[PDB]
Amino acid sequence: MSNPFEEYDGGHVVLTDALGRHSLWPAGIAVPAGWSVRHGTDSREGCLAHIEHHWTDLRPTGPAVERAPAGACVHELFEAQAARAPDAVALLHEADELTYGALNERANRLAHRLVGLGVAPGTLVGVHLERGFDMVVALLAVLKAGGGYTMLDPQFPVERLALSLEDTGAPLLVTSRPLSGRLTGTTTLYVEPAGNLATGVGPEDVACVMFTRPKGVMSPHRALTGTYLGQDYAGFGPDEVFLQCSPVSWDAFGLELFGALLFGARCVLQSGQNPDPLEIGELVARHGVTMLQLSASLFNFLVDEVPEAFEGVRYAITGGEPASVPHVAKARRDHPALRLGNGYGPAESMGFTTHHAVVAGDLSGTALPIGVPLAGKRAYVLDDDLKPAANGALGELYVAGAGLAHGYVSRPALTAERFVADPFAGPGGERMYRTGDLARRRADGVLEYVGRAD
Repeated sequence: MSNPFEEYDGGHVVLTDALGRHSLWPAGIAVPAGWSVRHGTDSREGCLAHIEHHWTDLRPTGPAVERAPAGACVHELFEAQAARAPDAVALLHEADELTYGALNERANRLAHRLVGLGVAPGTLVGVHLERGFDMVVALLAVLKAGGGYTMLDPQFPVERLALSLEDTGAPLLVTSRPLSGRLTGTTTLYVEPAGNLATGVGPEDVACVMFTRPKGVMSPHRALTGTYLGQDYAGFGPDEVFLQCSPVSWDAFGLELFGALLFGARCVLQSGQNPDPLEIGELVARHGVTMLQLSASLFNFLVDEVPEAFEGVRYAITGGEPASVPHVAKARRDHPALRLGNGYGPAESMGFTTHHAVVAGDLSGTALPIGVPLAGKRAYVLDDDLKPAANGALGELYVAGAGLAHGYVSRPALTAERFVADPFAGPGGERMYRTGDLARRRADGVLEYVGRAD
């Protein structure tokens, strides 16, 4: 295939929407509704230069909407759970437990300190902490203070963390006494009743910046709540026990943490920065873990080498890379009560954009389908002309809806070339994210992952 946002004969144009977002657009393709040409027919480099110069702030800033922003923020939903059951266990780490009330208390004490240091909506904070209670207190406090957090995974080299922190422009860093001195030049604080804060944060405000050159996907509260609330791909509730084992700086993190905290569920934190298969098996048995979210390779290893990591587990969801159907089939045979799901999506569209609930018929095949979009999200299979691919035909996958990031912090050109105008959307200007993935939509509407656009 040959993408029109990378190579187009007719030239390029720069589009703008009511919220001042910029989009690169091929000159010969009709301007979508809610979008207007800001920079005339020019070279792709010339268009990208204009965006790099004019688009200084990625956060949406335009006229006020009729309908006031729907929904509560991440921390507000957490606060209602702390109020409802303060004595209920929120976090488990090694032999220690942290209730909902104690977690909320600790996070409020730190949030008040953050406010005193200049944290407010529109401010980002770096969190350079190992996996444990402090990591949660830190990010919850950042959210409570109206700011957005960025997880700085301590397994990574200092240079990579320093670059990521530099890119966010965060004027504050939350770290620990052992990690002290690794990251320099940014004002640093440590983690040491108070009461909940009322800061004026709203769902469109930045909640996080995710880093996998560094690429910081910055996402509002609604991208997180839109992924965890009003969804049925896994069981959510206070009787659930999630395992936070996935890397902290990427998008699978939120499901394990927020999917539990917004519902009053227990969250087991794994020691170590990377998913540890042997530790996972032990943690499932110790705490009665009800849901596992695993990369395809982790899932395959556990299925074969640590099958008891699935004992008592209600849902197992495969992510990232294409699934191994023989391993999915093996899990079904060994664990008959286990519900299996295959999740798909880039971090730019938050956690899963699409999900497929595994059925008996899928096991006879060679690949697992990526499924159907989550409620409030959408997925298109388009050709080089941004036209829907013929049913069954190959095309590039574009994702849209509630999970969309504002963009790549400090990289408006890279943003404008990936978070493009949506040509299917109503009078209001919407965006779609080009995934770089090739897919096909089968007769029943189920998506199938093919490969990379290379």
